Amino acid sequence: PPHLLFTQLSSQYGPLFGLYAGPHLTLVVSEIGLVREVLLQRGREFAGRPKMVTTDLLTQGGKDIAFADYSPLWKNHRRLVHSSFTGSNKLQTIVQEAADSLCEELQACRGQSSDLSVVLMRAVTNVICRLVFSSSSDPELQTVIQYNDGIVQTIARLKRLKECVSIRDQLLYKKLLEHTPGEPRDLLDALLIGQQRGSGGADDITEDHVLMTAAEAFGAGVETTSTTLLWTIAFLLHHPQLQERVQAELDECVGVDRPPCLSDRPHLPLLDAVLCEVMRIRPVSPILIPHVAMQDTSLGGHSVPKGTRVLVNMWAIHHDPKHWDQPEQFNPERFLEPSSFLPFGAGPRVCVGESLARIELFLFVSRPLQRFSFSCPSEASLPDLQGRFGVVLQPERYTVTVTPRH
Ligand code: HEM
Ligand SMILES: C[C@]12CC[C@H](O)CC1=CC[C@@H]1[C@@H]2CC[C@]2(C)C(c3cccnc3)=CC[C@@H]12
Ligand SMILES: [Hg+2]
Ligand SMILES: [Hg+2]
Ligand SMILES: [Hg+2]
Repeated sequence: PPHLLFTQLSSQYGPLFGLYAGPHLTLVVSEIGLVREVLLQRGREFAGRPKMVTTDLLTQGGKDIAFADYSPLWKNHRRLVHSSFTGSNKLQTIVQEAADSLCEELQACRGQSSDLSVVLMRAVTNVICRLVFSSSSDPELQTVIQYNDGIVQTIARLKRLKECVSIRDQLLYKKLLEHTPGEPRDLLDALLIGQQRGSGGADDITEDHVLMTAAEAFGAGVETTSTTLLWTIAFLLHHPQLQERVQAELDECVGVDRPPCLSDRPHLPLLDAVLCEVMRIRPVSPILIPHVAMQDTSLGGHSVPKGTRVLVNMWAIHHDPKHWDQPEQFNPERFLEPSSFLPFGAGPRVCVGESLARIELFLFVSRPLQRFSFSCPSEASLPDLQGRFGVVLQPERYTVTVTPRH
């Protein structure tokens, strides 16, 4: 796989490669210094994204955030979303009530070598359809899960894809249509408020961008977080001792009861370190979304023509033995104290869900670990740590035994 291939080649040929496709050049960047040039130092010049056709379909031809070109239209559009992610004092609430749902379904499978994934998909999807449309067991969804899995699978291996996006677009359009500038209840509310306001176009966002942003916040919110929960628990199975310590940390500073609040984070540094280790050892995107050069620029000491694509090899920088000790190995300790670590990227294209992901990961990893304990079953393996990329780096299915405290 690309991220392993260019990681291996970096030791002996440079940390910087070039590939040619048509008449457009692609640089691969696999050294911390050079990625900070791309993402920080000269962040703005590399802030373009490419116009593929699969992404077009996904986002109605660059009407989202992640696959849209940097532009005044994009900067105001991002501002709106950012504001918005920020209150959400909210959740907490939203998260904790889904964590209770999740957590109360897990005990219903006590001593069951369940296969936790359907359960986590439903949990995170609740948090998200909720935080975006205030939507809610059930369901139409299968439908959501059904259309999400259809899109992911189509891309994993169209034709089949359009129809799947079309399902999502109509469904979302209905909730967009149905959707108080004082006290917003939804991320979609916030987006319509800001769209309302702007006299733009030309530069203010059409509402389509709302539909697309709402559609993207799903994809991103569910697929990144699901995976990070699946990875987290996978690792805590190969390392039971560490599972105990985090539980011991949780015991000592939160009760055996108090739903861990967001105000407990400074007091729970080993847990935060575990989330940061999970982020490090399995990048959700071992290669970022291509950054495109918005003008003639440079990198290393070399001119980079405008239109050049730049793949950031985040696996390489997070596994670089020059900046990490035994990066293959799993130590949240390596973060125990208070160069190369950018789990959400950096600069103008940094993750927009970073605030949310930190908060959302904390609140129901603390809680599953507060009420439950996760073990490799007797007649199963340990989970396979290699994992598979598309559309994020996720682990293969694994089976896990849950048992509560008492
Ligand atoms: C859970 C762990 C997550 C990690 C580690 C992560 C990491 C990243 C990274 C590395 C980037 C790209 C940086 C770049 O291209 O320059 C990114 C982009 C993005 N992430 Fe995340 N992300 C996570 C979760 C989420 C969530 C939950 C959302 C929900 C909305 C989200 C939305 C986005 C979006 C919209 C972008 C595109 C940013 C842009 O083009 O400016 N991410 N993320
Ligand atoms: C393809 C998918 C997931 C499947 C959806 O059906 C369509 C979709 C829309 C936006 C994509 C998302 C997966 C993760 C993506 C690719 C990304 C992301 C990836 C990792 C971390 N943060 C953000 C932001 C846009 C996100
Ligand atoms: Hg489908
Ligand atoms: Hg505490
Ligand atoms: Hg096992």
